[PDB]
Amino acid sequence: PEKLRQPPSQYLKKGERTKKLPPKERVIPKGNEGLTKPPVPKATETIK
Amino acid sequence: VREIVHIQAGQCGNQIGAKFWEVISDEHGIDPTGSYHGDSDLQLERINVYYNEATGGKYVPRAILVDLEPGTMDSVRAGQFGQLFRPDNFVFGQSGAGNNWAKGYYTEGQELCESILDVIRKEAESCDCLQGFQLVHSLGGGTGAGLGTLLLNKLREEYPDRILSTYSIVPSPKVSDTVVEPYNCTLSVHQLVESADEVFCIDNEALYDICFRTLKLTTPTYGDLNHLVSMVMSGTTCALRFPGQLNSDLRKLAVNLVPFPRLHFFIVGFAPLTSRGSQQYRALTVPELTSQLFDNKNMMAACDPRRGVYLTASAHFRGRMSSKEVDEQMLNIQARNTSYFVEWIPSNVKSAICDIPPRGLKMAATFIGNTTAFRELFTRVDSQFQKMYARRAFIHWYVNEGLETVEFDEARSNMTDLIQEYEMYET
Amino acid sequence: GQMDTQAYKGMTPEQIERLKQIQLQQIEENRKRREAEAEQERIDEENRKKAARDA
Amino acid sequence: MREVISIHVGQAGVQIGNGCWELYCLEHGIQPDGQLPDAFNTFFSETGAGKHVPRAVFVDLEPTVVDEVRTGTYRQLFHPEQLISGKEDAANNYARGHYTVGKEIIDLTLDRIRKLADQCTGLQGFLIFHSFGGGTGAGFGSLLLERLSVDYGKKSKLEFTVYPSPQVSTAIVEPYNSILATHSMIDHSDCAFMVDNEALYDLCRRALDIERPTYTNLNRLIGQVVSSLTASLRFDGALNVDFTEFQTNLVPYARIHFPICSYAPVISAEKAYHEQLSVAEITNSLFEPANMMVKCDPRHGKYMACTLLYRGDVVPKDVSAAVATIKTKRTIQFVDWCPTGFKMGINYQPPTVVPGGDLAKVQRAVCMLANTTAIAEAWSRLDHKFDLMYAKRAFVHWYVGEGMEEAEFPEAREDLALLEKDYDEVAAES
Amino acid sequence: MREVISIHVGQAGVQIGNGCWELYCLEHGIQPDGQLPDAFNTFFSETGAGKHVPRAVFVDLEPTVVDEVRTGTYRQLFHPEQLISGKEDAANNYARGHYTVGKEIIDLTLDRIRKLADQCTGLQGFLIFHSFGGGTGAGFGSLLLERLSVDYGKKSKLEFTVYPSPQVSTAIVEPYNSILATHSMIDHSDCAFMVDNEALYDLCRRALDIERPTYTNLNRLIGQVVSSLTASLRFDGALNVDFTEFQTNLVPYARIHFPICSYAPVISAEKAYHEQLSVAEITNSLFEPANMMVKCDPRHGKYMACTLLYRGDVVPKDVSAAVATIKTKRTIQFVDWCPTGFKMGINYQPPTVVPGGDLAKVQRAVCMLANTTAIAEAWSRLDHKFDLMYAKRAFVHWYVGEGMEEAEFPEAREDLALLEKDYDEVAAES
Ligand SMILES: Nc1nc2c(ncn2[C@@H]2O[C@H](COP(=O)(O)OP(=O)(O)OP(=O)(O)O)[C@@H](O)[C@H]2O)c(=O)[nH]1
Ligand SMILES: Nc1nc2c(ncn2[C@@H]2O[C@H](COP(=O)(O)OP(=O)(O)OP(=O)(O)O)[C@@H](O)[C@H]2O)c(=O)[nH]1
Ligand SMILES: Nc1nc2c(ncn2[C@@H]2O[C@H](COP(=O)(O)OP(=O)(O)O)[C@@H](O)[C@H]2O)c(=O)[nH]1
Ligand SMILES: [Mg+2]
Ligand SMILES: [Mg+2]
Repeated sequence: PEKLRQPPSQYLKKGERTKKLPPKERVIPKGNEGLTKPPVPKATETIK
Repeated sequence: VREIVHIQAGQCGNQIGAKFWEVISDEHGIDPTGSYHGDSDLQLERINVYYNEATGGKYVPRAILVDLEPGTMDSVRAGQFGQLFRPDNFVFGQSGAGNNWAKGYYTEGQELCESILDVIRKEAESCDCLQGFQLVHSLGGGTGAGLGTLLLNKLREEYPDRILSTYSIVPSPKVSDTVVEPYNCTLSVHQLVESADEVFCIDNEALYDICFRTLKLTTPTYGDLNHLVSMVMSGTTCALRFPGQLNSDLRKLAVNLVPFPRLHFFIVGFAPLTSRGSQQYRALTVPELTSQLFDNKNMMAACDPRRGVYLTASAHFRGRMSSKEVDEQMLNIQARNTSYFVEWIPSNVKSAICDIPPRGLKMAATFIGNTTAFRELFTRVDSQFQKMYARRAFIHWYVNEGLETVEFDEARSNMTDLIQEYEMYET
Repeated sequence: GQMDTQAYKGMTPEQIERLKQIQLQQIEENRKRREAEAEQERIDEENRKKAARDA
Repeated sequence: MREVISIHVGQAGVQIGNGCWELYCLEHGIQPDGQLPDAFNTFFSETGAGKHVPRAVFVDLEPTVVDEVRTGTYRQLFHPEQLISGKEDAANNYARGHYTVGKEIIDLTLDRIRKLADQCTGLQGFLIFHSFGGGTGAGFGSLLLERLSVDYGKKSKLEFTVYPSPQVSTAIVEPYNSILATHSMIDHSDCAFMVDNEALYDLCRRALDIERPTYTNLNRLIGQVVSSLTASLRFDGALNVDFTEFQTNLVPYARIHFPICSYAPVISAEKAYHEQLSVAEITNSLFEPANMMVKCDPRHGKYMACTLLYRGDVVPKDVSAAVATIKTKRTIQFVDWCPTGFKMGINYQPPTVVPGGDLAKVQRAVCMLANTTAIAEAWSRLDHKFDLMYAKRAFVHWYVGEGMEEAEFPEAREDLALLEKDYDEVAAES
Repeated sequence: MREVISIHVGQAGVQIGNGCWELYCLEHGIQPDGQLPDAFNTFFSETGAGKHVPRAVFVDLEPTVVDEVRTGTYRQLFHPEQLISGKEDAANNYARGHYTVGKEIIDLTLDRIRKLADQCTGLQGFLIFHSFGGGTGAGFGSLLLERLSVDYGKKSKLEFTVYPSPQVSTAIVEPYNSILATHSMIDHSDCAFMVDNEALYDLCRRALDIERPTYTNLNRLIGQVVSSLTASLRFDGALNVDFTEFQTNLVPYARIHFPICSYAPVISAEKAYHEQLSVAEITNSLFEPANMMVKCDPRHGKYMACTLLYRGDVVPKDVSAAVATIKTKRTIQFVDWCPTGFKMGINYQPPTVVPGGDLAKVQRAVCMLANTTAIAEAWSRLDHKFDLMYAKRAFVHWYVGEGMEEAEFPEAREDLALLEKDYDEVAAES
């Protein structure tokens, strides 16, 4: 029982339990190499 | 197997909870002696959500009743369904309530908190699984507002994962039953914001307005007003107890409706509420329920949604019905009144369907919504608080119990920021 | 090959079967109309009388 | 003999599944107990005795949907092991169904699917069902596919998924789940079919004459398509088409696999009695935008190779005249580099109708799958909805707390953006 | 002709033997009193007239467990000289059951077993049962084996012992007793099989559908393996394996003898309705980590040579196809040396069922014994548990007070390290 008791001096201050999500600065996304399936060949790159 | 533990605090909590078990007992079909005498096999599928079985065919609810004085408890047991509860779950003190928050939180709360937690420990760890707790209390009082929040902190510390759904009654704007409510509500909100997952706000005046306008009850009593609340708490958990075409339990509701950790206060409403003579005119269709739920008068909280803007909305439908008809209405109501919805969240309306409706009612609906209109209700309690606080009013009663004056300033500041937080997301 | 020729005596079973399933569907929706009207209206008739007369 | 294995994920997958197997047992002539009052080997196994067992696995993270089958009439047909149920669902959260709760049950299911593949001597592919908006459908569906890709390699993993509708929506977080799952399906799936509820919602009201449908009617319409697709492997036909032939003919490149669906005739019993519904008639109805199972009009885009499946009376003579006519139609476009553009299949067994059935017994019917650039319309709508939510960080906290690193949100943005660039580049002509 | 002697020590051994001799009596057709209403004589002696007596010796230092048999139904079957009981148990103390109290009964016991060996003209092995954690199973069992090593020499001695579970434990001093008996077992035993209660508990709940098993259910499972193991000497078969053939094939070295065991099919009646359970399926079920009766993962390490035993209408071809399929499993690791890796046996007598039983009446079954390096995982548990206790000298006073010298504690620790070295050296790359 001694551990449960909460004195008045330990009143719940704001932000103790509501954590905030950090603002997400980011790395450049690894776009086209993220997939093992090769990209389509383009229209202008046709063999003559 | 998603068991839920039920906790009742104070005069408001015990009377609401006692009527709540009358509703469930008839839905599942439990005789007041505690034995099953029902009519369908579907009732026994998932009675484990709320009940335990004593060997002998007697079912016992997972209910714990908490009070500082035993006056209201003995009034409950003398009721018809009072024999149902386990005698050892009645946990009470032997001192006056005081209608005081600090006295309930610090003086009498610490003594009873030791016994209440272990009674919770008995029911919480006796089942195969536990989804979350269920608290019923009022904010204007001293026991439910003060002792209820104390248990809420301990429940969070021991059981962080579980969903701490609470149902609260908010003090009324015109006449409210306690002088010191602005102090009690302001302190209670501080604990509710940081600890609880979901909070529902009920105002007594709306219940009076609903009964007088819609049901045409010439003399509504507190049994009938508490009957309306029992429908909503029954509606939310009905997805757990019965099969449906689209299941939506408590955790689905919290994820969809809550966009940010602190904005989770909710308003509720129930349809169909049929006037005793208007029934001969009302052909009960799916669009008919849609008209009632989004109608501003049906709302159980005295905050007008039209004065604010909606963030999220959810509707539950009970009964065998077309899935197309429900989905079309959700699109129809959203596009018709776009002025009350936020642009940067499309598809603001969540929907669900359940198979088995309440007895007699061939279909029924439940609504839960979140809006910036809650700024109306907080500005009221803040304005009353400041003028009562600017001069040292009744404060000396709380300080004599031991509460430091810095707690109020911390409490009001957190309340003030949540008002601003609703303001900024309206843009 | 283009030998749905059985239709010389095969589509007649089909169309006669089409007729019997047509009647079955209309029986099913007809009885559903009768089931709905009694349930929804006349159980409500008791709710009206009891609530009003007890009041 | 030759086998196909079915996996059903989520509420949509499961309750689609019971409708499909209700259709198949009635089609083959098997009682719900599995006994009899052929092509059984494709979908069923002989346990000994006169009893058969489906080649299916039902997976969900909550027991309500699975327990309906467990107490239902069909409970005796299924093996108790095939019905796998979790403890608590993903709450429509992709991260919860992928990282925290999904990994608690992934290895249990992977044993059971592999164990079923032992009995399938001539296995040639899988069928996998999803609902994109669901947490388990999207979250666990990604984890299942990634593991299944390395477990079996070069085996055709065919998918059939419910794309979120352009306007009808039941989940607020729905755009979040769909885009994250887009990366997983594009690399690992061999081919995945798209359908949306809203098109089925309109089709079942207009063509079929139903005033107010439920999920039950739509799941039966899906079952007809799967029956038509698999009928070539099961029963005799003038032109057989295996799973591999579909894969080669439909998709020009790896990243452009996604087809769309269509079916004809869809007609009420009292209206089907009125007309004869020849081969040319049913072929003409397939190409009207009204009949698409995905609510995107092909006329904004162009057609690549299309596959036609005929189940009924039809035999090649009138097929050639019909496709020749459809080529003359100037309301239908084709990309210049696909002059042939067609693959035709013909089977003799007519469709099977159901007690309480929504449809009549038409003596001939046709099923259609086409690859078109009109599907890019659906991706643009999903892309815009996601950016509105993510600009103000409307729901990031729920996904981050359940194990996801937020850097995966922009990565899922680029993979969809890259896919949109591929379809429009392919749509060009020289 | 050929005879086997079964010895039961402690509570665990005699309680298992109660179920075993139940199973033997029903299988051969002998009433519990020893009369009739072949291979009888490999386990029983024909006393004359028409009565039979088992070849077994029951010993425990306390009379409660034995007196249950003396008052039980089987009291008429046994010869009272065989039932040996002490006065007070070893109190789970190794020193007590080996030096102080074990000496009281050791020479009385050795006369009875030797007297039983005179009637066995063609004896070929012994069957000895232990529980490592118990004082009598370890303290007295170690003493018994040491004498039997010099008495009989190189007659093969096989053991069936219950190893302490990874997490389930009923005695605090359990780690202390196991290590001390490990020194005695490794030198004297010809080959000792491993079982543990924790894996049998999980097996008895999943495969056999039992909510809450007892020691009774687990004891019948072990009897089936021994019945399958000894069935080669009893009944006809296409491929016979003697005890010596088991001995040479399974062990490549002297200190690497410890195998693990498996059995298939273990199925309930209402599940076998859905499964044919042919040779291919039962062979596959053996190698899953779930079916191992010691809770160690074979995927964790490598396999050495395995031995397979079949009981039923099994054709030698289907055996070869099953073994060929197993070698294709890349999840199964074999050592480069021993590419052969297998010995197969076929016998015609199907398994026997028991009234009040838990198993199904399957027409064929397979028993699996394998040598693997994964058991080093189990020894790592016992080593770590011992070090924490001995670091602070948690229970040394009890053992020293009963005559035990402290110097034995590090020496027994020394051997287990050497045994742990031996397995990894062999498990290392060629
Ligand atoms: N066509 C069709 N669509 C369905 C059906 N049932 C559900 N859906 C769609 O599925 C989506 C809902 O997600 P769920 O079915 O619950 O998928 P889930 O992965 O199980 O989601 P969780 O319950 O959180 O695990 C909605 O968008 C529905 O439109 C059905 O019976 N037929
Ligand atoms: N499988 C199985 N294990 C048993 C049974 N009875 C006892 N055991 C095991 O025996 C282990 C301990 O050995 P003891 O029961 O003390 O037997 P003991 O060797 O005679 O030891 P003492 O009684 O002190 O002389 C426990 O861990 C049990 O798991 C049984 O009936 N079946
Ligand atoms: N809906 C409802 N409200 C009640 C009931 N009884 C009391 N209240 C309200 O609860 C508020 C505070 O009640 P209070 O006596 O302080 O409850 P306490 O928490 O036990 O102290 C008052 O404003 C009452 O209007 C009831 O039976 N039903
Ligand atoms: Mg699910
Ligand atoms: Mg003993």
